[PDB]
Amino acid sequence: EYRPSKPSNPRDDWKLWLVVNPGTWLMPILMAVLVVALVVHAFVYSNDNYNPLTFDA
Amino acid sequence: EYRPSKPSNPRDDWKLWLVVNPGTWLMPILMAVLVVALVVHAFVYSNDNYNPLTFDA
Amino acid sequence: EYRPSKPSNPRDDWKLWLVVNPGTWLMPILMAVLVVALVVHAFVYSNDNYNPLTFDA
Amino acid sequence: EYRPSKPSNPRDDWKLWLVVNPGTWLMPILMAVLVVALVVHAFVYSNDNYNPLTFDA
Amino acid sequence: EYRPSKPSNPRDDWKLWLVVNPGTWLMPILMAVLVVALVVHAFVYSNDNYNPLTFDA
Amino acid sequence: EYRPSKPSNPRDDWKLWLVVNPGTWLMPILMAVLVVALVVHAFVYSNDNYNPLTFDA
Amino acid sequence: EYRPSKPSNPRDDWKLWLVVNPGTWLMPILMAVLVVALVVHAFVYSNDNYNPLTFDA
Amino acid sequence: EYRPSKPSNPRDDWKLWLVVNPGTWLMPILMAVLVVALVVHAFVYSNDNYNPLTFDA
Amino acid sequence: NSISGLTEEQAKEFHEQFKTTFTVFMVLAAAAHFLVFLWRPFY
Amino acid sequence: NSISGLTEEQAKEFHEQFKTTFTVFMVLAAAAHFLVFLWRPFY
Amino acid sequence: NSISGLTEEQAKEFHEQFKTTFTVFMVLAAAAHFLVFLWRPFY
Amino acid sequence: NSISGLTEEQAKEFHEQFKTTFTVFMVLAAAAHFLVFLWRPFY
Amino acid sequence: NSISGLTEEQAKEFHEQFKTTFTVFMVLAAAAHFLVFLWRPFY
Amino acid sequence: NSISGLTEEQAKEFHEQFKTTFTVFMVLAAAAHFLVFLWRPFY
Amino acid sequence: NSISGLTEEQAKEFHEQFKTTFTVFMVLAAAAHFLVFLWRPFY
Amino acid sequence: NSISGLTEEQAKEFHEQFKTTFTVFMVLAAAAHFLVFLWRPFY
Ligand code: BCL
Ligand code: BCL
Ligand code: BCL
Ligand code: BCL
Ligand code: BCL
Ligand code: BCL
Ligand code: BCL
Ligand code: BCL
Ligand code: BCL
Ligand SMILES: CC(C)=CCC/C(C)=C/CC/C(C)=C/CC/C(C)=C/C=C/C=C(\C)CC/C=C(\C)CC/C=C(\C)CCC=C(C)C
Repeated sequence: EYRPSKPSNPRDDWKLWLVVNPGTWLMPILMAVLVVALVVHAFVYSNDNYNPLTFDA
Repeated sequence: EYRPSKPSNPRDDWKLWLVVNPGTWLMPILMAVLVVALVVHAFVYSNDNYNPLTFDA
Repeated sequence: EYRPSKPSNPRDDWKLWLVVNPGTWLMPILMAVLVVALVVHAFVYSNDNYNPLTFDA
Repeated sequence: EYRPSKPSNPRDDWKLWLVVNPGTWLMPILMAVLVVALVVHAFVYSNDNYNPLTFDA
Repeated sequence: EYRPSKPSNPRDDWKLWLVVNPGTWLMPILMAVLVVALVVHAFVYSNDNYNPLTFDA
Repeated sequence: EYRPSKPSNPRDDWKLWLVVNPGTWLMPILMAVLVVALVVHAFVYSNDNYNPLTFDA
Repeated sequence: EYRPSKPSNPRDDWKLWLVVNPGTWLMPILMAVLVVALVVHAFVYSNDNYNPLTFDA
Repeated sequence: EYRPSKPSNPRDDWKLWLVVNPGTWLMPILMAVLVVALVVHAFVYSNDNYNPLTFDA
Repeated sequence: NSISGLTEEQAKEFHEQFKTTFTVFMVLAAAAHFLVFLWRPFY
Repeated sequence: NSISGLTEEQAKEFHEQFKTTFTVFMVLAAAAHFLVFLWRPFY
Repeated sequence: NSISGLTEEQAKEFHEQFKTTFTVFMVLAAAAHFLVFLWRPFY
Repeated sequence: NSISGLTEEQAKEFHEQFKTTFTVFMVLAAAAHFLVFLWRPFY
Repeated sequence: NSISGLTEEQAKEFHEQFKTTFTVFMVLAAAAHFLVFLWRPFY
Repeated sequence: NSISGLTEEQAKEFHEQFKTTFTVFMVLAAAAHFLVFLWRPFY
Repeated sequence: NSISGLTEEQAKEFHEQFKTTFTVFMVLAAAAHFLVFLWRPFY
Repeated sequence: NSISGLTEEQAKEFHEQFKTTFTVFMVLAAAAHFLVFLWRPFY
């Protein structure tokens, strides 16, 4: 019966917080972003040509 | 006794949210998709012919 | 004293939801299946003969 | 004081569910069994003689 | 003021369940034991002389 | 309708605690920062030129 | 204002349980000790010389 | 309106427990410290010169 | 008064959708397998 | 009395946004796969 | 008053289904193991 | 009666701050990327 | 008033079953160590 | 009726201390980076 | 009104058992270290 | 009405024991570091 309207983004992006409580999930969000950053660094740093560790002997 | 009707998908897909509370599970869903992308990147990146790290010192 | 009747499967399979709340475990279930698929892909992909990464350079 | 009777197994095996709520722990049990399968597969798969990946490019 | 009596083990071992509810922790206990068996097998299986994988292709 | 005002940072940075309860999340924040430091140390220490382990038998 | 007295250890060690509920944390404590033993075994077992696996061929 | 005063450390360090409940977080703090020591040991132990395992068969 | 809190009708409707979705997933997995066998046979 | 607690309107509205966002994510993923095949072909 | 909250009837009925399911899983695993021994013997 | 319990104004204000912080994070990340390409070009 | 919430009878009787099952697990593990030493001695 | 449940005074007090601690951690980290560059230069 | 909720008697009784068990674990660990040094000396 | 729920006296008493234990842990760690440098010097 009910027919939801088509949402317009990014204008209705704020509605995500109506669904997802920031008090519970904002920190998990930041931690996930950090985990991505760590994983990406791990794959790039593993390449010896893309890390600053250049001390010889 | 009770015999449930055959669901029609994707017309009945919105019913998932009647079972799964998005307030609880939307962020875990996103993080799971993120974990998949990170694993997939790990396997493809690990192959030297499919990552952009082309600098040779 | 009580003697439970022998269940008939798959006819009584829906009773699992009477024990296991899908609102709380459906997403864990699907995440577990995904983990399995990642793990399987990880063992098969690691065989160079069974992945599409064919660029030679 | 109180002296518990010696249990008779497997006839008293159903009493486990009086302690362990299946609604909470049945999915964790199944996931644990799955993890065991995945670890056993990982150790046996890793032996090239015991996996079906037989294609030689 | 209060000075507790010296416990006698294993006679008083049943008092642990007064402290730790089995309904919450029995499954965690079993899962930890399983993890331990898995790690032990990992380390012994890794030794080729102590696993049954003897087929040679 | 309601139009939120553009926040001024770092002046409004304290408002984060109105959303994120420090009693719940301060410890996991610190543990996250510790994990980052462990991961960075792992990558830098792995380079023999950047760890203090200089003894040779 | 209030100035706490210097505690005397190990006479006051029992007060830890007034802070830490053993109902909740005793099993995590024991699991942490188990993890430590596992990690220590993993580092010492990895040394063949400190390994009971002496079967060859 | 409110303008918090500059805290004085370590004089106000006890106030952390007014934010962080020790009953919930003391054990996680202890576990984290243990994890750090295990990781540090892992990186130092891995270097055979800083390793007490000296037996050679 | 079910352990999960679900009524019989809720459990039955959920099971019906779960079975349908599982069946599609299984068909697709079988397709995918046949297809990877065509691309690179195993065993 | 839904299992999740959501009303029908809530579930439908959330699903509508979910679907829209998923569609854009998929279009972008298809774009990225096309670009990565152009850069480094596979199979 | 049980620790888990289950009645005796619920625990018995759950155990009966669990046993049936475990038994089929065990039979299937035994078949898988003879099968894998036929394909690649071990020990 | 929102799912997350937030009011409309709370959600809007949080989103406004989240957007602002995300934008600065974005700008710093783009600057880090150029910068790392200056130091060691990729592709 | 017990920390776990269990009564003395419940604790005793859980402990009696736990000991029973632990003893059988231990006998089985000892048999397994004996068999594995016969198959491949260690030390 | 804040989301976290903190009053404005509590949030401000906690932030003041968090900032102070963070600043000291940062100065310590900067000193450590200077010392490690002295010991083993990078880049 | 303790943080953990335990009475003084409960905390003392638990600590007494914990100390006794810890002492036995430590004695066994010391014996194990002595035996492992006899079997394979370290340092 | 503290965030943690602890009173001022509880927080102070806990901090005093926390400090004391931390100090002993630190002195033991410093002794450990001195002994390990004697056994195998680093840097
Ligand atoms: C590996 C190849 C290159 C390199 C290339 C890149 C590139 C390219 C990028 C980084 C990025 C970063 N790298 Mg790197 N980097 C290298 C070597 C290092 C080393 C090292 C041991 O040598 C370290 C420690 C770092 C560390 C860092 C971080 C400072 C940063 C990722 C932040 C993050 O986790 O966001 C994810 C975590 C979170 C979002 C959680 C929240 C953390 C805080 C709250 C973020 C605050 C946001 C807000 C806008 C801040 C406002 C205040 C500001 C003062 C304005 N790099 C080498 C030299 N690095 C990224 C970056 O700069 O991002 C901005 C980035 O795009
Ligand atoms: C799963 C839990 C819920 C449910 C909740 C949702 C939600 C929530 C959503 C959907 C969405 C969809 N649902 Mg539904 N859905 C359910 C069960 C079903 C059933 C069913 C009979 O069981 C059906 C038919 C559908 C149908 C659909 C689709 C119409 C749609 C997803 C399209 C898609 O991603 O395709 C798959 C397309 C791909 C996988 C593309 C693959 C990318 C390629 C392969 C990349 C590789 C490139 C490389 C070159 C390939 C190599 C070449 C060779 C091929 C190897 N749903 C149950 C009831 N469903 C979404 C939707 O409506 O979006 C508009 C959505 O957001
Ligand atoms: C997802 C959950 C919510 C929601 C919540 C939020 C929140 C919360 C935020 C946004 C934000 C945004 N939202 Mg919204 N949003 C949703 C769904 C949508 C939909 C949609 C139809 O589904 C749309 C169109 C948008 C639109 C947008 C954007 C306007 C904006 C993010 C910009 C951005 O990051 O670009 C992506 C740009 C990049 C990824 C840059 C990548 C960096 C480069 C690529 C580094 C590589 C360098 C190297 C040289 C590259 C190699 C070269 C070759 C290309 C390979 N949202 C749903 C409803 N949205 C943010 C915003 O408004 O910010 C102002 C924000 O904070
Ligand atoms: C590695 C050496 C051999 C091999 C030897 C074996 C052996 C030996 C066994 C398996 C078993 C399994 N193998 Mg293997 N296997 C190989 C390669 C593979 C590959 C692959 C990528 O090549 C895959 C994907 C698999 C997959 C699997 C699963 C189908 C199964 C373990 C299930 C599980 O997780 O149970 C644990 C998880 C759970 C219990 C959770 C619940 C899962 C479901 C819900 C259980 C349903 C039970 C119910 C009674 C089913 C009723 C319906 C039936 C139609 C009757 N094998 C190679 C060829 N494989 C096992 C098996 O068949 O077990 C039955 C087994 O004993
Ligand atoms: C993120 C969640 C909250 C919030 C909560 C907090 C909290 C809580 C705090 C802050 C803090 C700060 N906030 Mg705020 N903050 C938010 C969003 C913002 C926004 C914004 C527009 O979004 C801004 C501008 C700021 C601004 C700031 C800064 C004034 C300050 C952090 C300084 C800092 O660490 O710099 C970053 C500086 C560095 C990373 C130095 C790095 C050192 C070098 C790089 C190490 C490598 C050395 C090696 C030689 C380098 C190689 C050479 C080449 C460069 C590669 N915040 C949101 C609203 N913010 C802190 C504060 O006030 O402290 C006083 C604080 O405690
Ligand atoms: C553990 C928690 C609960 C409990 C809950 C449950 C539940 C729940 C179930 C059982 C089940 C069973 N329980 Mg009970 N049970 C408990 C305590 C006990 C005690 C006891 C005295 O403590 C006993 C004797 C039993 C007895 C039993 C069995 C009758 C049955 C499991 C059969 C089985 O899997 O065998 C072991 C069989 C094998 C190990 C198969 C081995 C396959 C081989 C080894 C594969 C390798 C092949 C390869 C070639 C071998 C190589 C050669 C060399 C041998 C190496 N339970 C406690 C109280 N019990 C199940 C049942 O009733 O099923 C009908 C069931 O579902
Ligand atoms: C963090 C959360 C809380 C808080 C809660 C607590 C708690 C709880 C405690 C403290 C403790 C302390 N707090 Mg306080 N504290 C906070 C914020 C602060 C601030 C601030 C302005 O932010 C300050 C100045 C302090 C000050 C202090 C110190 C007096 C003390 C820790 C000493 C220490 O460990 O030194 C660091 C010393 C070392 C790390 C020694 C390292 C040894 C060497 C380096 C090992 C390597 C050897 C090898 C040879 C080295 C190589 C040579 C070269 C150097 C490389 N706190 C906030 C408010 N604080 C503790 C205390 O009072 O103890 C009595 C304590 O228990
Ligand atoms: C720990 C938490 C609780 C408590 C809860 C429980 C519970 C619950 C149980 C017990 C059980 C036991 N408890 Mg109690 N227990 C507590 C504290 C104590 C204390 C004490 C003073 O602290 C004591 C003395 C005991 C005593 C005992 C034992 C009688 C018994 C376990 C026997 C066992 O496993 O042996 C150890 C035997 C082995 C480890 C063998 C391992 C196998 C061999 C080593 C395999 C290797 C073979 C290879 C060839 C060896 C190489 C040769 C060289 C030697 C290297 N408990 C506290 C209060 N206790 C159990 C019981 O009564 O069981 C019937 C039981 O289920
Ligand atoms: C930590 C949280 C609580 C608390 C709760 C508890 C609890 C709970 C217990 C104790 C226990 C003890 N507590 Mg208290 N305790 C606290 C704070 C303190 C403080 C203090 C001033 O902070 C002190 C002095 C003590 C004192 C003590 C000891 C009397 C005792 C532990 C002895 C021990 O393990 O030695 C350490 C001995 C070892 C580490 C030996 C390790 C094995 C060896 C090293 C193996 C290597 C061999 C190899 C050859 C070595 C190589 C040679 C070279 C040396 C390298 N506690 C706080 C308040 N405490 C326990 C107790 O009373 O037991 C009777 C106990 O159960
Ligand atoms: C080599 C190798 C390791 C291969 C692995 C192969 C494997 C296993 C791959 C797995 C592939 C899978 C399996 C991927 C899953 C991808 C996925 C499944 C993506 C889903 C995306 C979803 C979105 C991006 C949607 C987000 C929707 C939002 C955020 C809606 C927010 C709603 C509102 C704001 C409405 C407000 C409502 C009110 C009532 C107020």
